[PDB]
This record gives sequence, C-alpha cells and structure tokens, in this order.
Amino acid sequence: ETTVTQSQKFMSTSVGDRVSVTCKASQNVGTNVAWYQQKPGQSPKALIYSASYRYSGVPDRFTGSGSGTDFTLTISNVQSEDLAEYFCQQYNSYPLTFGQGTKVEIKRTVAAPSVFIFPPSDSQLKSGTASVVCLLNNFYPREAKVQWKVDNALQSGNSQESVTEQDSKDSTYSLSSTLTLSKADYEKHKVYACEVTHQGLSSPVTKSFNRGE
Amino acid sequence: EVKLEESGGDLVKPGGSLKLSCAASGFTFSSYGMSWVRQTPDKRLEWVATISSGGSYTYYPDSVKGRFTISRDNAKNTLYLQMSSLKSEDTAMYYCARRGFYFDYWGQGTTLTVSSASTKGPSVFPLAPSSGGTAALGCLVKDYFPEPVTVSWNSGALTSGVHTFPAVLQSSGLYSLSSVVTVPSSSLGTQTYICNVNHKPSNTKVDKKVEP
Repeated sequence: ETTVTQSQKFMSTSVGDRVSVTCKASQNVGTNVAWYQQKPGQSPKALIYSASYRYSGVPDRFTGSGSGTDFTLTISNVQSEDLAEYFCQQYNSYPLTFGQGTKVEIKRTVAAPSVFIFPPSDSQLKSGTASVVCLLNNFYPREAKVQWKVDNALQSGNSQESVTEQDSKDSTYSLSSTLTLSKADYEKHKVYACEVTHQGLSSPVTKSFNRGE
Repeated sequence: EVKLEESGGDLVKPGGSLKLSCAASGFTFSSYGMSWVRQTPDKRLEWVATISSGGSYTYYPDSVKGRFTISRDNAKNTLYLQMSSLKSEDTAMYYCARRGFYFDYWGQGTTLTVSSASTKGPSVFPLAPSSGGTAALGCLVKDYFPEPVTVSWNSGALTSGVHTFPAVLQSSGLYSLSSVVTVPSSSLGTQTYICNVNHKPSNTKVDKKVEP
C-alpha cells in the first residue's frame, strides 16, 4: 500500500503571507495527488487535483507542485479564513491513502480576553452538581493562565479547559474553564473567582461572584 | 449545486451492523464513481470504499474487506454503505464523496459509535448574562453520550459571535460542553435567546431560553 506522509503537524503564517505544506509518497505516484482543506467543524473541501490543477472557484493564490514522491501545497496571500487542516491524498493506486494533516495557523496582533463568569444555574444544583463557568473571549496569543479561587483557596484538579479553533474572521481564540464541584462543596463557600493572566492584559483580571447573591 | 447528504449514523454494539445512506443531488449521479471516507477521533482520514458509476466494480481496503459493502441505486440517486461485524476501530464520522479516485465533493458526514454503553441525552442549563455594551450568555450542555451534539442559537439565525467549545469527556463517561455568544447588552429585555441542542443518538432535542 502506498502511503503519503505530512511531516508538519502545524504551519504558521500571517495574513497576506504565504505558507507551504509538504507531502511525501512512499513510491512514485506520478501527479496523482489531491489536496483538501478542512475548516473547523466542516467536511473536507477539494482544492487541488493532479498535483497542480485548481478546481473552478478555487482562487489562483492556491497552488500545488510536485511529481513522483514530493508534493507541496502553497497558499499565497493567506486570509484569516484559511485557518484549516490541510490533507494530501494519493490515488495512483488502491488503496487510496491520506496524509495525517497539517494545521495552518494564523499569527496576528495581541488581543486581550474579555472575561465573564457564570454561576451554576438553579436548575443544575437540583441534581447535586455545580458547574461554574469562566469564559475568556476573543484573545490572542493562545497562552493564557486561569486560576480558580474559592474563598481565596486556589483550586487545582477540579476544573477543565476547552478552547475553540482560531476564528475564521479575526483569528482569535476563546476558552472556557469549568469548575465542577459537588453541590455540597459548592454550598460550603462564598466567593467564587476566576483570575486570568494574559499578554494583552496589563495585569491579571478577576471576575467573581458571591454564592447566593 | 452538487450536494451529498448522509444519514444513518448511530450508536451500535460491537459486532453489530448499520447501513448508511447518501442522497445525491445537482449532478448526473450515474455518470460518476462514488466513495466513502471516514475520519476517526484523532482526525485521520481513511478511505473505506469505492464503487464505479454502473456499480460493477467495487474496491475496499484490507481493514474493512468483507465487513463493509458499498452499493448504489442510480434510479434513486443514492449511495449506501452496509457495515457489519462492527469493531471499536470503526467508530468515526463517515463521509459520502463524489468520484472514485480523488473526491471533488464531500457530504456533511454521519457518525458511527461502536459501543456497548447506553446512549444518554444531554441536560441543558442556562449561562445567564448581565457600564455595559456587550453581554455574554450561553448554554451548558452536560452529561450526554455519545458524541456529537449540535448546538445552534435562535434556530440557526444567530451565528455572529457564537463559540461552541469542544466536548470534554468526564470521569462519569459522559460528555459536556458549553456554547456561548456575545450580544448587545441593551437588547436583553426585548431580544430572545434560545440555544437549540440536538443529540441524534438519543433522539433528544432541547431548546433553552436564556434569560437575564
């Protein structure tokens, strides 16, 4: 079986710049290689076929090169909307095989998070669990420190973070940190605080609430 | 104008069977080969079947041979994938695709989860909002199995500023996620905000109005 290998798990670029993604077949495949673009939460979309041909509707800034074993997708004039995973695929023979994908990431200027905290809803407590949600909205770069304080005690181990992919329009991240407590533990303390440290903030910002108010 | 729309994904016990369907439109279906490609949780893509335009030739990888059967009904403009002797490694999102060598159109995908666990629908709780200007609100979608859930706002009409986070697997074996949106704070008392949660494997739909 002929394999195709993408050695770059990530490639980073800025708006208006170019990025190249490599793909190596394990044996000669001629020009029978295709490229696909998969934006977050979407199915793959076809970009390149026969190594270098663009479908109708694909901008000329997308190019592909190579013959034999070494193939390259190049995106010129990169747009924020190009944030996606890019896959190569050979079809010189069955079985048809895919590369592992390369994520193209967008560098941009610093953007501080907007921070919000959400107490557990009365609905949720009725079932013995308490989720407290801290939201960090539309920030860049990805590095961000989130600290949970319950009556000034630092929490560690009882919260989980999830992050979106870079936004197709402004290239920012958003992040949720969810503190999960037993209702019994939640009712034992008053002040719930989410503290956020980030390059775009002059100093850490804290959002907080008093349970019961 | 080419569209491919899959259906049939479900939770199925290990060793069981499931048939996926793909409805084509916007092209002459009988003039193209058709294929199935799946994407595993690690996001790798695996081609799993190809059928010629007339249905006479079929091709499979060794991982699925004799367990998966691709077929088509050209009169109906439909493609099928019959899956049997299902294995844990078959869990994936399955894509209908046009052509038999490279794939110039892909469907939206339908998900198979191979599992002996029971399905459980989500519980949905408001993330209540409220200087000013911008308010944040959302829904916590908790304790469901398996993935995925789909979340929209106001039945798909509110999309600007929506962030639906990736699900996280809890120790209970159930998934949880939140979906949030930022809105003008001046509208909270007049504009209605409803998160629509669809969990197909449990046939559960939940709409929660999120109020100040």
